[PDB]
Amino acid sequence: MSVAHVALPVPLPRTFDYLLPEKAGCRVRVPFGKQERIGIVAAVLKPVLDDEPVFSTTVWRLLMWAAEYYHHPIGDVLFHALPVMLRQGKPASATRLNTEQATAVGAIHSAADRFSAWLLAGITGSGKTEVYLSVLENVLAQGRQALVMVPEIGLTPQTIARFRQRFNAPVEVLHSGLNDSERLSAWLKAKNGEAAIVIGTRSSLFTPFKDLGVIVIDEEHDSSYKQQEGWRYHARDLAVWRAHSEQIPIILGSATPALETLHNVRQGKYRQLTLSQQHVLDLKGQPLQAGLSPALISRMRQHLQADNQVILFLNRRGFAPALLCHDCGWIAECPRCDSYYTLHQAQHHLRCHHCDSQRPIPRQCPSCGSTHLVPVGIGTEQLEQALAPLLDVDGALFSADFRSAERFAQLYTQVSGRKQGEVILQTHHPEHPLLQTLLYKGYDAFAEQALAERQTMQLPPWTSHVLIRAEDHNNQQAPLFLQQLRNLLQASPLADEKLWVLGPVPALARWQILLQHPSRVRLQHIVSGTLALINTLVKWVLDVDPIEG
Ligand SMILES: [Zn+2]
Ligand SMILES: [Zn+2]
Repeated sequence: MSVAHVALPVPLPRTFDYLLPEKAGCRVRVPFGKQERIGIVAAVLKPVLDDEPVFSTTVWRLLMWAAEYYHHPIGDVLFHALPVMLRQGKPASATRLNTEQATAVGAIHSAADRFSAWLLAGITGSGKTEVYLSVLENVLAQGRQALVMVPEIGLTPQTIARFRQRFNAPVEVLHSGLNDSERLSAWLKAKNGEAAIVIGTRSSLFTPFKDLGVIVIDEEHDSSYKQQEGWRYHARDLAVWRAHSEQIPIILGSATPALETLHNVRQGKYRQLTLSQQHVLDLKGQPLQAGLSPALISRMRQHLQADNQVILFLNRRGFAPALLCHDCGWIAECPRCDSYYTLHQAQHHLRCHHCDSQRPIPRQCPSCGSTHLVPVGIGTEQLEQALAPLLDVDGALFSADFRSAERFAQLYTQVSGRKQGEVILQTHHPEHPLLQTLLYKGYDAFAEQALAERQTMQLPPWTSHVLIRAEDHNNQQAPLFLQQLRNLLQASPLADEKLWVLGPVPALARWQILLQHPSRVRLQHIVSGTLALINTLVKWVLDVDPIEG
């Protein structure tokens, strides 16, 4: 007896069986209903494209783990990983260094014959790039390949040509401007060991290699590494996973490492290799124009009449604001959980998101009585409408998103080194502890303090998180769905009173629930069991280790 468990590109978390008349990871053409479909054999009844498995051993292992960790259909996951042409069932064929810099290269090179996750931490253009290129030389010397990941926007032809000139070997670049013939042919070149280096973005993570020797991720902290639609994987984590299974080094490069990364360094997980005028304006009691203080505008014009350009920064868009007093600096805090109230002016109430408390919007401040209470964290209201006739550190410090401070610290540290340049911050709380750490001690000091505060609040990366989203035209009832799913999560063996669930709370826009637990592995099992059984079902998607925004 022999029968093949085949995975199909469908949103259902299961394998379909078929018969074998006279291996796993090969593509097959199978009947599916009355039509025909391409599938991939997950393991070995109507009967049934490849000679050899289309995924390498370690890439196959990686995808199998990832599907189960992100709780996404094995079918999608596998077909998402393939070149478009292979999805459709077509054939698999196509007719200088200083002291610090040197030390880094050496350190990595001395452990290059096994797994080792290095954080290359250095201020902007201290030449982290130079380390990448030298480490790659040593790996390419040995005749092993390399994967270089950049953010989506980081594949500039300047960067590309600088690589191409450095290496007398073939470099294969997966930019978004390639067609399907080209993408496939490049995928083959990597698989066959013709391509010494592969440079791409997030999806370049799944490209196969004859002998992969090292992985480089530049701008490790960047958002583009987290896929926001469909299969919500994080390319950085999976790269580190892939490096672990293949037993090769990985280099994570950032001038402003994510706190996740720094935590991993403080613990044994990663090892750090390191490389070596502002005005703070108090908005309190000021007359503002378009949220701008006189002192800023005074400084703006003196830069505009000198014929220079002026950049203003705001807090993305659609994010729900907080409420504070423009005169006295009181902020709307939830009295039960010490957390900032999110303002819902459109529904005429104040709402907590860490717990779920309602409260009316007061038209006067309860701490000093001022009528001047303002919303903070708005720049989608066309600042140009107020600027043509003629920021928001608060938005980052008093957000309902617990990550906002970290995002700001990264921005500020980036733009602090981008003549004599002038940086101006506007805030209602110039003397905020965390802000002060950032401004006077630097990013890593901010991070160390921010990270200890995350432990206090039991937030990531001290805990793991899992979001579950629901969208229903009804606006109501869909939250009942999540309430059903909430209770189904309660009793599942593994509550340990540590599992902490936020009951259905409206998104920062759409409903969702949040799951929290110190153990990553325990929270994966809890989701695995409670998801196994479900019935009704209303949109609904599953986001492990979410970036929220
Ligand atoms: Zn609360
Ligand atoms: Zn007040």
